[PDB]
Amino acid sequence: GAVFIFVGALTVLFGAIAYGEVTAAAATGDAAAVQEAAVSAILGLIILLGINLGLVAATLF
Amino acid sequence: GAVFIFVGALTVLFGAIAYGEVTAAAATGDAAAVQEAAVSAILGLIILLGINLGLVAATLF
Amino acid sequence: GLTTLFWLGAIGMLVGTLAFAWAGRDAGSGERRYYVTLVGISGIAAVAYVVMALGVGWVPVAERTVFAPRYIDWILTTPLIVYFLGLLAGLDSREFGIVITLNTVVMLAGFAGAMVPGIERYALFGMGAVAFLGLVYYLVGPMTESASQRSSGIKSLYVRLRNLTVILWAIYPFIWLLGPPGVALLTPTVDVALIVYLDLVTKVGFGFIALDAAATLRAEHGE
Amino acid sequence: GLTTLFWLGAIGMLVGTLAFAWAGRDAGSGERRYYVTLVGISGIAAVAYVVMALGVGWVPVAERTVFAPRYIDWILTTPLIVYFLGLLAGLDSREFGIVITLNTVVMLAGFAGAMVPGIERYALFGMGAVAFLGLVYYLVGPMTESASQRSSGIKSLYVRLRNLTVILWAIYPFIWLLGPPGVALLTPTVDVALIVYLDLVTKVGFGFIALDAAA
Ligand SMILES: *C/C=C(C)/C=C/C=C(C)/C=C/C1=C(C)CCCC1(C)C
Ligand SMILES: *C/C=C(C)/C=C/C=C(C)/C=C/C1=C(C)CCCC1(C)C
Ligand SMILES: CCCCCCCCO[C@@H]1O[C@H](CO)[C@@H](O)[C@H](O)[C@H]1O
Ligand SMILES: CCCCCCCCO[C@@H]1O[C@H](CO)[C@@H](O)[C@H](O)[C@H]1O
Repeated sequence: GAVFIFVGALTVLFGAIAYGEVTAAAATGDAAAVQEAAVSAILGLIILLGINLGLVAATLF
Repeated sequence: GAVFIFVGALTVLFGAIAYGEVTAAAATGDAAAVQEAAVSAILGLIILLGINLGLVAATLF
Repeated sequence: GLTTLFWLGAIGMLVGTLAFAWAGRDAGSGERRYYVTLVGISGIAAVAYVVMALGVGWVPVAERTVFAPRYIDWILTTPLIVYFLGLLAGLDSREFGIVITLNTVVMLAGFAGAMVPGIERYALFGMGAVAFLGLVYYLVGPMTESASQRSSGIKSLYVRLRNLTVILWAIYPFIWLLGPPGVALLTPTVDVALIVYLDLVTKVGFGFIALDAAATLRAEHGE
Repeated sequence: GLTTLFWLGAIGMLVGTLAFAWAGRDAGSGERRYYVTLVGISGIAAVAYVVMALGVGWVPVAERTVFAPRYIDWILTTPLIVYFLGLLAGLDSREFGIVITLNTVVMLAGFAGAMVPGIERYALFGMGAVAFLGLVYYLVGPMTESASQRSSGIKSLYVRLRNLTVILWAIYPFIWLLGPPGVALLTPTVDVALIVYLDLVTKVGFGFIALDAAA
């Protein structure tokens, strides 16, 4: 019940951190640099979704 | 049990789709194009979490 | 690829449709329209996805693209889902008319908003959003009370499907707002992928949950 | 910002430490060890994050940065977590020695691997990964059976902490593999952010679960 809000809020926070690296990379004008930041963000979020699901499974079950 | 495997696997599939757009944009050389694909990927993955958690909440509680 | 995603949607809906048709082949008098309804829900969705996969109905609006068969699908299938929930809840004609009306306003609003440029599209969004809140109220209030006047098995199934419906449908307007019709931060591909996933769960997943409970309902009154 | 994330980790650990210290102020003879252990788990982690936040212990290793205090933290606090679990399970010295040994191999391997260039780092990773599976075996096998022989309250708390521990600890090697020590697909900031989150749950989150159960 309260885990969801926590999980949801941390995800938008990590999302903001990810978007931050991407735009910083974009300010360079180097496409490959943005790609690097982007795959990091993508893999980071997949892992983050794993932590949250794991935290949900460990706490609510 | 079954849901977490389904949810997990679908997360990697959407990840691959997101990564595909990012690399497709990077092949244009346009850093703004990559940033554009990246924010879509980030926001998409966040929405995906909401769906997964929603599904878990719906079918296991 | 967009067309690939549409094909995946079409195949998923088709599998659901056949499974629901097969499962209901021996259904008694009291269960038959529930199976028929499920077949209709995923069958129409199957048509919409095949049509889009064939590259039909892709309407150019300004610089974004609006997939007309998607909203047509929605306008026609969502009231059938509401109808299914209403049968479980045991609604009368009056009560059905209320919730179907609200549902229709939601889907008309979203379609119209997708076709309109500028500030107006948010006004149309607002209409659907408020209508959706009204629909949720009926689903969780009066209709839940109505379902409580039936067997524990029926109420149980109703609650399960209601929770699935309320939770997941609430995700759709965020995809609209962030996607092409809204601020366009989600690419068409990502928009389509998320909706395929949602469409499959809210219709096919919805159906298999109902299917899984059928035997319990049958044993509840002597069989 | 790395130092900001490090600071956030420090603050989180500190709040946890204080909370656990306060909770066990009136603890009896049968509970004192548990609170003291929790204090040590989050307290040491607090020191490591502060040190990193002040920019100390950042080691350059072949085009990547290795955060030494992080691994030293792991080497020292994870056996305390295992110790806590072992107390619940009711282990004796011999059994404790087994699980602490396996745990130590995991942390040493990750640390050594992070500081070694080339394919050797994966050999070191493998050593850690295998020892981790050994540890998981004990937690879900013998230690679970040992915990089952105690009261249902203790058994339930053990299982709850076991599950949190096994599930979330298993995520660390994937971050190691995909992060800077491995294929370096995760930027240092993303790697650090993920680890801060995991550390806080596996120590502070761990503690609050235990506090709730003792209540
Ligand atoms: C099987 C397809 C389904 C269940 C589609 C459901 C779509 C909705 C619940 C859409 C809701 C919307 C709002 C609430 C706001 C305006 C935008 C809409 C139409 C997307
Ligand atoms: C509070 C900090 C904690 C609970 C850290 C736990 C770290 C692990 C479980 C690390 C495991 C690793 C492997 C299993 C493989 C080799 C790489 C390691 C050390 C990261
Ligand atoms: C596809 C899953 C089948 C769900 C069938 C639910 C119907 C169980 O209940 C039915 O309700 C009918 C009213 O609609 C009545 O005729 C009977 O009370 C009963 O047969
Ligand atoms: C916040 C951490 C609280 C967890 C403490 C749980 C321990 C309760 O367990 C106790 O262990 C005692 C020590 O041997 C024994 O006296 C008893 O077996 C038991 O009452």
